[PDB]
Amino acid sequence: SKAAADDFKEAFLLFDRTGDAKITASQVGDIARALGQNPTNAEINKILGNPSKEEMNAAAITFEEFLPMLQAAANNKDQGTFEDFVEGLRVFDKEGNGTVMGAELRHVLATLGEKMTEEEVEELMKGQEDSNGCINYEAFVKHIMSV
Amino acid sequence: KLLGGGDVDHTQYAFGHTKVFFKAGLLGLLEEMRDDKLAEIITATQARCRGFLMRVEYRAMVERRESIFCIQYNVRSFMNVKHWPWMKLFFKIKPLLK
Amino acid sequence: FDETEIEDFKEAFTVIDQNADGIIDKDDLRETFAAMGRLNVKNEELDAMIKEASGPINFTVFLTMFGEKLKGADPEDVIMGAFKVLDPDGKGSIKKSFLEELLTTGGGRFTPEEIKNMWAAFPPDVAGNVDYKNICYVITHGEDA
Amino acid sequence: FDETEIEDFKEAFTVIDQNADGIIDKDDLRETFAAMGRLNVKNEELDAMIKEASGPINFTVFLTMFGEKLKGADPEDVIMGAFKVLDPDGKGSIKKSFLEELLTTGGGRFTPEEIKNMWAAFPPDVAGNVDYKNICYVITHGEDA
Repeated sequence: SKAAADDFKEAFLLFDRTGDAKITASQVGDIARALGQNPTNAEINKILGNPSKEEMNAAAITFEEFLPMLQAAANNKDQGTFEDFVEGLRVFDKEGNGTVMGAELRHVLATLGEKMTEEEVEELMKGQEDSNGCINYEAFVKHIMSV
Repeated sequence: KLLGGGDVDHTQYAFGHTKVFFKAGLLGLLEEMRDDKLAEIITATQARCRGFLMRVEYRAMVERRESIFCIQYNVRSFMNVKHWPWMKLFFKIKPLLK
Repeated sequence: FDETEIEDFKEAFTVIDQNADGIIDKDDLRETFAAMGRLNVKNEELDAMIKEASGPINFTVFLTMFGEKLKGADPEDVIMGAFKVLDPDGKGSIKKSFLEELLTTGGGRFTPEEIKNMWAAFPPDVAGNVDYKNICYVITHGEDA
Repeated sequence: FDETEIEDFKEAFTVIDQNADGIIDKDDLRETFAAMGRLNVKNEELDAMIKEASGPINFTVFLTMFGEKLKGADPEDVIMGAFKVLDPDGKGSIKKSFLEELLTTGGGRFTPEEIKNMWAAFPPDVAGNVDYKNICYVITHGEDA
């Protein structure tokens, strides 16, 4: 709305590697996340196809399409409730203390639903899981929602 | 452990000493509804993750920014130098030093 | 340029300047090469070294000539710093295909053709990205050790 | 301030005061930095060092300025004294979680956030509280050794 945030246009100049002021359709998922929006990858996929837009063939962009797609994704930020994120992992391990065994969270984050690479899974556990093999998800989900 | 995943009704089944028990076609119906309900619940929980996942990649990419350059330029030098008289000289000589 | 690296270039300047007056002339170049075993060092090699400078080779002209050729020179401790961040679990030499993918996909300086030249005298282990450390040695001091 | 530490500051005062008159002026600061390899040392850095004093930098003004910045400076033998009392059986570097709990639970200076900053350049072993001794080195003489 501007509140006209012109820093979204300045961040589009940091993600366009050619400097022509266009951003390919394959970068739009990760740049919506870098502007403070977490649409799921199936949602980013649907919307695209919904608009008869094929992410399979070469794509370019213009700021005039990327701005309204970020504004259509911005209504879905009401789905980001931290009660359900901590209660999900509290149902994932027994006893009254928030600890996932290391390999349980790593294999679930790579193979269940939207596949996260094991390189990204190791980069998200690095520091929050110590050598006991127990990830405290009270501080883990706190630090994941700090970015 | 397997049933851990899936946007499936975690109700409709039941385990026991030699086997699992499963509904169809009602309980079958239940689950289905359930299934959709996790895509929601799930699909949404996936996203953030996905999102978040790459959000850490940027923090790494960025860190890396210079360490590369350092590496980048640094090599190039050598490729140029290693063929230079003066540099070979310094090389044989570099040891006699203290 | 760290100060111990500048003191190493001051010691190399004193070993090539055998007249000890502060300016390496062509006679100093030839007598340093003859003391290393080069009895056949041509005058055209000495003239090509002097043709890289605009004036006499005093200590600051030798430092500026080496600065302009070594604009990406990195000491062994900072190269091992970056390779310990690439192998953050320690000890292991990193895979060949991991260094080829990460050089290309991050930067234009890590493009492939250049990666074939990296494997080409930096041998297999070095090239591959498995060993480590010998490449830091030969980037700070060239030729086979 | 022990007397050998004051003699170390007298030797550092004589190496920065290259005019040997007893007062470090801005020309001494610039010529000591140029002799360490700093050819690009700006005049604003020299002015910010002189702006920390109310008068000329003689030996007692340099000692009082260093005293007021190092009001908790501890020599390496007293830091190893305290770490030998934390590891009273000798040899072993103490656990990471033991130093985090004992810093917090005894004092307010050992609060966590500060403990994350301790781990942050004082690396793992140091941060963790396992090694020992390298942290005493870098507290008496900074930067990576």
